[PDB]
Amino acid sequence: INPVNNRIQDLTERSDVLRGYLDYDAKKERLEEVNAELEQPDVWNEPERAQALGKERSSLEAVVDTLDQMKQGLEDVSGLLELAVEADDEETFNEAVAELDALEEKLAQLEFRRMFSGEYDSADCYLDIQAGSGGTEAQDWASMLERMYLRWAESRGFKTEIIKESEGEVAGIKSVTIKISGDYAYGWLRTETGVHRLVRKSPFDSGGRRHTSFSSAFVYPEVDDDIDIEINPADLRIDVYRTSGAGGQHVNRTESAVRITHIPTGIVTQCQNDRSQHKNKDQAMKQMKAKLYELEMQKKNAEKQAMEDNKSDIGWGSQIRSYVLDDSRIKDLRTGVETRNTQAVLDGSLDQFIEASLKAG
Amino acid sequence: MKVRASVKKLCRNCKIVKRDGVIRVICSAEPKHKQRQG
Amino acid sequence: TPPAAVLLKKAAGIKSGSGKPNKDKVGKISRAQLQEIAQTKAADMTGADIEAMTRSIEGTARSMGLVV
RNA sequence: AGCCAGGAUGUUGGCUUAGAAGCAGCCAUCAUUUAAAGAAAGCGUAAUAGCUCACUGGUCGAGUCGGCCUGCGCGGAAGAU
RNA sequence: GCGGGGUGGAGCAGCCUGGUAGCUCGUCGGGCUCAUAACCCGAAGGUCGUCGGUUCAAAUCCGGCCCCCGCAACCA
Ligand SMILES: [Mg+2]
Ligand SMILES: [Mg+2]
Ligand SMILES: [Mg+2]
Ligand SMILES: [Zn+2]
Repeated sequence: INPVNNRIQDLTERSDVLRGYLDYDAKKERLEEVNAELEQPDVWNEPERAQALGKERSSLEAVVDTLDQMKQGLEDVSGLLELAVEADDEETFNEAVAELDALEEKLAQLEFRRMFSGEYDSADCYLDIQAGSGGTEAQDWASMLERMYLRWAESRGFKTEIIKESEGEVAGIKSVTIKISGDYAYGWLRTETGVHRLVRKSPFDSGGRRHTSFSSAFVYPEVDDDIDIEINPADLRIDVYRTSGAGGQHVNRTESAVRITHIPTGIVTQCQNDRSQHKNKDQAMKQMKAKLYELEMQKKNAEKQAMEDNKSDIGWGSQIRSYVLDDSRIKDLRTGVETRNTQAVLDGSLDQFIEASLKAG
Repeated sequence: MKVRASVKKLCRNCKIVKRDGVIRVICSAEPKHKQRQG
Repeated sequence: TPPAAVLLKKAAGIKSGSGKPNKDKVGKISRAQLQEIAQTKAADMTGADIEAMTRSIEGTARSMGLVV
């Protein structure tokens, strides 16, 4: 009974949090404005505008109608629970429990969508941990972070494997790459990207001074393998001509050199090494395929390099989560969530921080 | 006018007519259906 | 008279009952309930024999997806 | 063949959809009014709508339909004094 | 077209001549050290590119297929 009331209060707070995160007043006003515009005849004068307003109305209607139905269901379940407890009706109590479970699953589906609105949130992920400013202390801290994330993955039921690892010579690990597989693994882990600051009496200092070490965790989704696309022959222009420095009547006369131009790109390859035009054309086609693939590879490398330049350095001022063990306090800089059970957090109780980050969005 | 080797009735309003030794498809409903064999 | 489909849904106590009807039955209704539904719309319904209205409503429910 | 009437109802069958009304599909695809009227064959509408049409009645009054085998032809069919 | 190769994580042997997988580093466990390296004492790890054939039996012999190397590709 009291746990059911606590569940109802939690659902009420979750519904209010959803309404306020979504600014239910703002969304309802926007929906009303869209309704007025759509009642106006001039709205369909621009078909793209009318379709956009229709899709916007459908989404706003989904949200608004879902919330309007949800609130009423919660009030009804509260009333039926009061009646069932008063009348000591076990069947009605069980029916109300089933209704509350169904409504909780519904609100949970909404919460899940809001938690993972990102495109690749469903995919598996890769986690890279790199030591930073602390040196040997940083490498030990990196090993601690690796253990923490592995424990958290075990708790969530995801499957982990170690693709690559580089261990520090004195202690810890310099870097590690781990593959995480599971449902919405990237969605659950993507908020842990950043630099983690650690403050503890360094075990690698003879004086036992209080040093600060930094380690970086970077989470990226598992990209799907690209489908190979054969070159559409209508995209190529092939020119056959005499090769340079042609020696002899035959070579002077024959059109052996081949040049292939890719119309969409403008990239050109050319081969004239062989006597045979067919062999030259095959080699030029291979070079054209290689050049198109290299162009795509250069695009991919540019994206990766932009990400590397975007990655903040593993050092002072780049912390997003501070683990101070002397003060026995862990604080997330982004969300403000603070805990004192450093041992539990190091053992894998990351759900508080991760859920806070996802709710903040 | 679609000039091609295989001329056919594309809808119920298309009609096959032979004019001046040429097979033609004339349509009273869709101008796109106008065809000449060639 | 109000539409037959919403009345059928109200009698059922179901919201969505049309996806894959023959492959797996989503809902089901009883003939007596259908007949009781039918009698109330007799003013606008085009018929004198209520049996005909009842079987028309049954066919409507079947089209909806619910097996009688 | 034209030609004249008609060419209904539950019902926009429901879902999924942004909308889905025979005509995006998915998806059932029935019974009723009967002369007959498809939960639609096509056109068409953002959707309806609308336009047909299948079906059926009424006037006119001898053929009409579309396959099979076969003979001869037609298109497909552009080149350099 | 003619030759070579593909074997523990890496580099090399073993093929010829069918029966059997070795060396060096690397990895793991225990020592030494305040600790790391070095060093010392122990372990583990390859069913031999991929299929097929031949054989009582194939790293080995034969044939495809894949990858890698060399050469050759001329007069023209
Ligand atoms: Mg020469
Ligand atoms: Mg001919
Ligand atoms: Mg052997
Ligand atoms: Zn036509």
